[PDB]
Amino acid sequence: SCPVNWVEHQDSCYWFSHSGMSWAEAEKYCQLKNAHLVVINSREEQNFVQKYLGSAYTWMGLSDPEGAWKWVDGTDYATGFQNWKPGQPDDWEDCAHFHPDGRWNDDVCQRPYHWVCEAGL
Ligand SMILES: [Ca+2]
Repeated sequence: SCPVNWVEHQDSCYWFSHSGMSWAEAEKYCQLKNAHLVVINSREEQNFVQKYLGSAYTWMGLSDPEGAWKWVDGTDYATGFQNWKPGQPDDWEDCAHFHPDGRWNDDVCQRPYHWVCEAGL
């Protein structure tokens, strides 16, 4: 089972913020909750996470520190699930966020966007 205010799907617990923070501060917040910024491993996981998104741009655990996209937990990016908006990312420090429709885009990591934490059960 998951902590109160988190939602369960398969082997993960998810928490959706109601306020915004820079990408790195969001990652620190999730780490302190024994979690990480969400890593989208599959279409099924994408579909679950996206229905809880609000209208705010929302960080995921994907960033481009040295001209290579990397998931925060070391999940392989190039062979992994991707759900970019068409033509995106077009400017690749850069961090990935969800649009309200669940598709991904990039912006600078300082923006105070909402975020999602993901933890084990
Ligand atoms: Ca995941």
